[PDB]
Amino acid sequence: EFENELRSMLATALEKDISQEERNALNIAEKALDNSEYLPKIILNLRKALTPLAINRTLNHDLSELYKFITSSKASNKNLGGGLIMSWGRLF
Amino acid sequence: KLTFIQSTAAGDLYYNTNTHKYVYQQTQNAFGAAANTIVNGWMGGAAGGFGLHH
Amino acid sequence: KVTLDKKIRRSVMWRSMFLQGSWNYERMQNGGWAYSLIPALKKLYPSGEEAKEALKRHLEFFNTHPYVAAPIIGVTLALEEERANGADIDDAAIQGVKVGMMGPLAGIGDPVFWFTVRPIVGAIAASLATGGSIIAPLFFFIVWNAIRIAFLWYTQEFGYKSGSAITKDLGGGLLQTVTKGASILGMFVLGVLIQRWVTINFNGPNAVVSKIPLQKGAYVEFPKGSVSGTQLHDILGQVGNKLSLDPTKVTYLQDNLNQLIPGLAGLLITLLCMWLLKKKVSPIVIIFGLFVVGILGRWAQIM
Amino acid sequence: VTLDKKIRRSVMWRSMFLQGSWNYERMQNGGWAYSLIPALKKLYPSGEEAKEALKRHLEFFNTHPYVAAPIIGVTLALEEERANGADIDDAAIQGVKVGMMGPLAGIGDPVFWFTVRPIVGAIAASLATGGSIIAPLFFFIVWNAIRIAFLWYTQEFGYKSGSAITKDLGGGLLQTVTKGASILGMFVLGVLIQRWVTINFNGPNAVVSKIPLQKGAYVEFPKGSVSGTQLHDILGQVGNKLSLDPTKVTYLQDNLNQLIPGLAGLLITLLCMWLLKKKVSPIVIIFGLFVVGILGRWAQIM
Amino acid sequence: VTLDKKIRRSVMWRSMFLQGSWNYERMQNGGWAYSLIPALKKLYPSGEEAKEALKRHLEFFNTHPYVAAPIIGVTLALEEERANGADIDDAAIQGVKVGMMGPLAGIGDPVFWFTVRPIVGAIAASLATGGSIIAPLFFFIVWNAIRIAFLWYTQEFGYKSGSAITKDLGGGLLQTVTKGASILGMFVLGVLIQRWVTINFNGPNAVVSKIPLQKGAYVEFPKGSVSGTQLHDILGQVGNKLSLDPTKVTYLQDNLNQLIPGLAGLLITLLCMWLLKKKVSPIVIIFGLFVVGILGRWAQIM
Amino acid sequence: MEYGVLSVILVIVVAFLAGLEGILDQWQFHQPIIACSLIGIVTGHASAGIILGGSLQLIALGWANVGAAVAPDAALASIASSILMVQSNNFDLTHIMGTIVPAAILLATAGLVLTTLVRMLSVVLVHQADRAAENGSYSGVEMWHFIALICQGLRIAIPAGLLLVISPDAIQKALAAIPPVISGGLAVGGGMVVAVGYAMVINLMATREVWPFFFLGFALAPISELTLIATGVLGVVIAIVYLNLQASG
Amino acid sequence: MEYGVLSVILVIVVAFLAGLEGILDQWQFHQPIIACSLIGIVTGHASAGIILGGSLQLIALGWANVGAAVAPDAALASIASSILMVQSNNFDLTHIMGTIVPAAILLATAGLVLTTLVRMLSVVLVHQADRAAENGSYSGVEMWHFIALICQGLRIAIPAGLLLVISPDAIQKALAAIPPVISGGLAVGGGMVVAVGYAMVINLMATREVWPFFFLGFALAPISELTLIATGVLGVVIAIVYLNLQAS
Amino acid sequence: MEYGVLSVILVIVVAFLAGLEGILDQWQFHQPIIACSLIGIVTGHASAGIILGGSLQLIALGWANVGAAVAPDAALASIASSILMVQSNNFDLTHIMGTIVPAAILLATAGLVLTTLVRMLSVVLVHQADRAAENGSYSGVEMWHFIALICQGLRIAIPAGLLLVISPDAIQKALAAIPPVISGGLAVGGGMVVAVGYAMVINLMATREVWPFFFLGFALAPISELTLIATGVLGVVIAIVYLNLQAS
Ligand SMILES: OC[C@H]1O[C@H](O)[C@@H](O)[C@@H](O)[C@@H]1O
Ligand SMILES: OC[C@H]1O[C@H](O)[C@@H](O)[C@@H](O)[C@@H]1O
Ligand SMILES: OC[C@H]1O[C@H](O)[C@@H](O)[C@@H](O)[C@@H]1O
Repeated sequence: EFENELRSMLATALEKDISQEERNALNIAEKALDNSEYLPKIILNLRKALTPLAINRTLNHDLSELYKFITSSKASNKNLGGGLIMSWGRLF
Repeated sequence: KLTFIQSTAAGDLYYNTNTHKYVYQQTQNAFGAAANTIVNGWMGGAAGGFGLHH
Repeated sequence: KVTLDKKIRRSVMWRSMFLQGSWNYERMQNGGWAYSLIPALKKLYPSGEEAKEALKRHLEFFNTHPYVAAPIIGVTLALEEERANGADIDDAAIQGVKVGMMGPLAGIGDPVFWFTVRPIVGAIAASLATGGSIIAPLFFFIVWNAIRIAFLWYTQEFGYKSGSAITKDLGGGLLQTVTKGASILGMFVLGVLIQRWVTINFNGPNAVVSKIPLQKGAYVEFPKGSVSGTQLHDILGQVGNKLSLDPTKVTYLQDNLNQLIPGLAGLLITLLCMWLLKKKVSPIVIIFGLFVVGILGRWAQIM
Repeated sequence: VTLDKKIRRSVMWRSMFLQGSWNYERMQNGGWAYSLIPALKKLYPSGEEAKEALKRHLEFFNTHPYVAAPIIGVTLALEEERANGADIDDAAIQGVKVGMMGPLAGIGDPVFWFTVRPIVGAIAASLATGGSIIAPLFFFIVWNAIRIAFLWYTQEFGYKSGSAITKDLGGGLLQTVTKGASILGMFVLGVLIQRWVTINFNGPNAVVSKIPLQKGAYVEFPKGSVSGTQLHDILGQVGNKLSLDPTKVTYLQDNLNQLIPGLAGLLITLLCMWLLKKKVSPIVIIFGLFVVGILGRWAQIM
Repeated sequence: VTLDKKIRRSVMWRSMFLQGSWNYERMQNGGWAYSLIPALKKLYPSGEEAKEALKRHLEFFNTHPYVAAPIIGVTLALEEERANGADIDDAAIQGVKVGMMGPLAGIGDPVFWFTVRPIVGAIAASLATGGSIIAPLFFFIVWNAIRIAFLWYTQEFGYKSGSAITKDLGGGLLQTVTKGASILGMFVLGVLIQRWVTINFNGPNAVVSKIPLQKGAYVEFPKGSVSGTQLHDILGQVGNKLSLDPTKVTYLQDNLNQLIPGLAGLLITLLCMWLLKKKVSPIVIIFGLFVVGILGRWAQIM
Repeated sequence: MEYGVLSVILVIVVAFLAGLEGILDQWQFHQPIIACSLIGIVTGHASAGIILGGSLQLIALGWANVGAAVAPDAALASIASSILMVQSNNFDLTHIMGTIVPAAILLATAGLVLTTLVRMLSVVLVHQADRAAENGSYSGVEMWHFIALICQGLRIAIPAGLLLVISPDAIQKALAAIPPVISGGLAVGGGMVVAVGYAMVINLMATREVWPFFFLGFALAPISELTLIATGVLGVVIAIVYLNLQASG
Repeated sequence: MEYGVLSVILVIVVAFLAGLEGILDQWQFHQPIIACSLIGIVTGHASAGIILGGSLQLIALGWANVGAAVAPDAALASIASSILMVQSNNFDLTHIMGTIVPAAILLATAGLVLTTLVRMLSVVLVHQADRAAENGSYSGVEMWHFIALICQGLRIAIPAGLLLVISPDAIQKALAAIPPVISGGLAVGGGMVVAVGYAMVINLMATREVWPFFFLGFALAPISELTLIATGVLGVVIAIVYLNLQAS
Repeated sequence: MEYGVLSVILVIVVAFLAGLEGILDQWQFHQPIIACSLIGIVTGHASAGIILGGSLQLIALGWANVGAAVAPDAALASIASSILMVQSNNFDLTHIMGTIVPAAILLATAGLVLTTLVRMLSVVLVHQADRAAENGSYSGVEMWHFIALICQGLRIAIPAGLLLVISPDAIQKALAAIPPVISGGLAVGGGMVVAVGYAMVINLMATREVWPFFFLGFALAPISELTLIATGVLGVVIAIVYLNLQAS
């Protein structure tokens, strides 16, 4: 209910109109998605390679709902592991 | 014999088997506890990303 | 037209102190973000459809250190005023500017506020609290709150006035090298912390792999009447060289594991956790399973 | 036909008998035919073509024992495509085998015989110093499973690839593997020379100093009836840093360790390397080393 | 003429005595003329030019004693060429001397006084803890070998170099050698700073903490007698993890070492770096550090 | 309790403030040095409360919650252990380390469980706030955020009253009644659940060119003479030199 | 006697298996860690062989046969050391290191000439195999190969039974007749002789580019809390980092 | 007395050699690890001199003169401390670090002022050499260089020879009169003063590219089983690998 719809969104995005700067990121995401790889790593790579392309001005309007879905509640990090190292790391 | 229960910044909590009560033994001084907290926190921040891998 | 004057920004800083409180395991620190933005959002455009779109816009995921969120709120105010009156910034630059400096700022704020300033202030407060003096809680409160309020105001104002001078820097380079160095250091100290902070000692009372018996002259023999000086000297020398205790030599599983390589059990448990996570298994299930496994291993006396 | 996967597994299992018929005119020739028997029997049993195929696999077959799965795979693929498809004569396979046996042997030797075998034996026989019971079973698990990991996966890779990449071998990847294996082997060999080359120079003689410790510099043991605060003080000084009876005897080995641990082992290794560079046989060097050890013990130096 | 090699060997064997007539107004001048005496004796004895040479070679000259062999070589070449060929006036020899009087003294003083001398002395003293005879022997052997090799090779290189290559030095190989030596020196300097800068802060006072232990967390010593299984139990407790007397005195040095060993030494090294950068004579800092140690002992906080 | 109902309401107010600052985490009203001192101010002996706060502060270092990983909740420890002091009229500073501090740590773990439960609860309130945000009501969002804050404050306020009405010895009996097997198993399982976090941060960072650094760090850790700061210095130096070589090539 | 009546019978079988392996040199049964342990498991004290196997393997390093040479052939040495250990009930771990492991070197020396003599016998077997090769019987070469295998393997089975039947006083006095300066001398030599194989492998792989790695490994090894597996991990990661940086 | 009657003339000989070696700094006869060893080996107890020299050299690091800044002149320090050692038989290793090392530092300061006076005295000798240079005599320069040599070298032989005449009671009471606080502080300062030389070296050689190697060496030093030569080998290997990788 997550990977399939993410694939559909990426497929719809990569054909309408895409600039060359994020073409590499989208292609890398698709290549790591069809390959059986960890979803959070794909999400992090897709989200991190778009921050300059988003904040400055551009974030091409075609890939707007894609960034919205990647920055949603489920796809975020919550820093569970880093927190466990930081907080519970020396507890026991 | 003392069984380990939990570890804090200054000292650890044990259970005494000769008696039947949990006993806290303090091992770190205020300077030592503070320094250990600084080092542990910075190394736990370094263990994961410093924010660049979240 | 609105300029977001000093008094409303001061109220925003004061109300940013409630950033936590609507703490969620679904969207962390959303209610506090919206609550702190409430004054400026009401000033710019209240009681409209755009007000609802703005409330849904600011009630999204936000996970940062609360102290370093005054730069975020200031840059957000600077972007929002010029979005309402000036430019046509869509609902993609605000979220992007939030996410871009939500992560690194949290990762730099956690070790400096929770693990650098708070330990120092607390240790100083506790060092002079050994006499029951009232000055210790007063010192802690005053120092901590002065530093925190000064930070929350200075950085808020700096983030507001600059606005674009940090967005341009975030849009540039020099971040790839920092990220790669952070990854390298992360793996190095990650392996170190896996070896050091994880202890799965398998001694137990039972679960012994070798209980061979020793022989006369192969261990330290003890008297029963008088340990004396000379035979005490011989016993101490025997213990010093390598000689073992009572003849029944006991070797545990942890002994063999440590002769293979120290910290191997932690590494294997970590690798199994990586495999399970890659196999789409929620970490809460693994946490509960590890807890019950530890309980059983303590009851089974293998640990 | 088509070399069903169960037949491939049987060939993999029986390929472990590649050696055994070691010769001088045709070294290690019987085992290759033995491992090729299943495919030859399946493709054409009891025929003159089977006889000429046996004759075409009887020539020089001298490769490293462990790296033979790619050879078997390429041979099986060639036979499969020639017994039903093309008409490759018994000249191309000999050429490719001769061309890719030399370099393949020369990459297999310094990554298997002298890179992983000595280090695996060393890790098996280092924890075995204290009479460890696990070491034999550990060696069984770590070495015999290495063939299941390598001789099968490489066999499948070579069978899938056919003869497409056999000509491209040595195009840059094999040199990298050679360099990495050499680096790892040099590192672990230096470690082994430091650790497991015992030139302990303690001896009854070969004492460089015999200074007597004075009062307070050694543990003072009372005249019997050790009791409270006495045993306490003695354990305190013993644990802190203090030493036993007031004689301080230090040997040449102590000074050598203070310069560099395992210095004499490194010197001996360098000397025997120089001697072996002069085409001096290993056995006479072994005998000379035993003799020098004998006379060192006779001199009460070693 | 032609400066036969035995003359150069004698020149170095007397440049061993480069100092001895040390002065303040005219530093290190007599030794230089004495070292260069045989060359002038061979070239032009007993003349007006001879006394003019003695008078122009007895002027101010200050450099590191070991890094002066290239200067000897270039001066030898210049004087022999001027006596045989060209008519170089008393402006290029002094010019070539002063041109590298500064940089050579600045590069050879910390390299030879505070880089190799401390490491050699530290090794020799570390292997002299037991009174071993081989410590002064090792020190003398290694220091003399390094000094003689460096001096001979540098003077030979300077004589072969003349006045041209001694200025065009620094092409390709010299930069790589400099960078590698700098990397090695920084590593060894870090090791030295951590190891042999002792700021032990134990003190009778400066006991940061004196927290007490509890029953079951320290070894209990029977005051009456310990004979029997009591000694074995005490030894087991001591060997497992247990501690001595139930008072844990935590000194400041203990917490500093908990942070990192040799931290105060690193801080003092940085402070001395800043002081030296502020143009302060090293002897003033030495006296100040002695006074700081005296005051630290006065407070009983050392 | 030296004074009348005034101290009864004052301890409830102080507990409510500690429960608020447990998540606010700015004014540090949940820190033991503040909470214990405030509880000692309002009920007679201030010195005993200040001593308890100073002793518990050293334990409370390193009790910071990071990134959806809750900490042992020093608020409940500081409130409840100080109240146990108040009920048991003895402040000999040996009774502290004897009974109050271990009780403080156990109640800290209990408060960690309780605050995790209330953090799960607050999600529904925030969902209702978002539902009201669509209606355009700023007041709804403000009031639901305040309700979540109030619930978290009551999470510590209610145990204060319950512990005030409960006999002093019952708490110690219940705390010592849990089998040591359960506590030891929880400790040894907690010493392994952190591997889950290690695994997730590895999976969020792993790359084929940086695994060698992971294994070099893992194999260089067993050296005991290397403190954590020394090992971090090694990691930073390795990163810098590797990046320098990568750039120069 | 020992653990069981069948223990002696199984000892002969395990000795025959060890002898077959010692010339096969594939299953490593002939190595001390396996040869001692297998017989000790059945011959009473199971852990006695493991201690002896571990103590003898560290000396039996680098005892290979290279290029028509005769190795000390630990197949006989380990078996003789273990059987003498079980016959004489003394496991002080100083007896093993003083009169058993040093005696294993002499037993390996004897096994060298023993296996040379049994090796010279196989010449006639291979000669008659060549003679029967042209007879057209495929099974002939197989049966004569197995006959040679059995003949070469019985050279270990026979002395095992001989030591089992011989009286303990005879072997005890034979062991006591060994001069101990000789025993300690070749014990030192056996500790030494690893350098020969080390020099061989170093000579095979040695470049001006990989010598620094050798010296770094030699310098980093005195750290006692680094087991050899940790050292292998060190070498692998160093090599990977170096190759990654060079190929850039 | 001591080892022999010739021990006295060997004491004066080694003191003269230390005097010549003090400013020349070629053979390091003036260094404590050489001076103390030579002066103790001849004066009876051989290992005591080596122990004292090894203890004193570790605080005598960074004691070299740089550009008219006269060094603490360990030449007199080592001779005086060791001769005081052999005068009063106390080699407890607590006397060594309690009442000898600080006395060595005080005698080092005394030697510094003495060598400053002799250094100023040599100016007139060098002026006489310059006056004799115009006479055309090549031997005049040699003679007025050797005269300065022997005049400066006598500054260690004279006090060492005079000390053997002074009765031990006077030196003992003078040593006892020194407060222990001063001695302990001098020892601490001596352990401190090597940071000056280390800082000078770091200042000469420092770059944004070589600091990480300094920090790596600093953080790998607490490993006590890595000797100084091992760390030097590690540094050489790291430098070589860095250069090979950068040149690629
Ligand atoms: O590679 C050549 C090959 O020759 C023979 O078959 C055997 O010695 C093998 O061990 C070796 O590998
Ligand atoms: O770092 C992220 C941030 O998120 C959590 O929710 C808070 O508890 C903070 O303490 C933490 O620092
Ligand atoms: O470099 C300056 C130089 O000045 C003088 O010649 C002597 O003190 C030397 O030891 C010193 O090195």
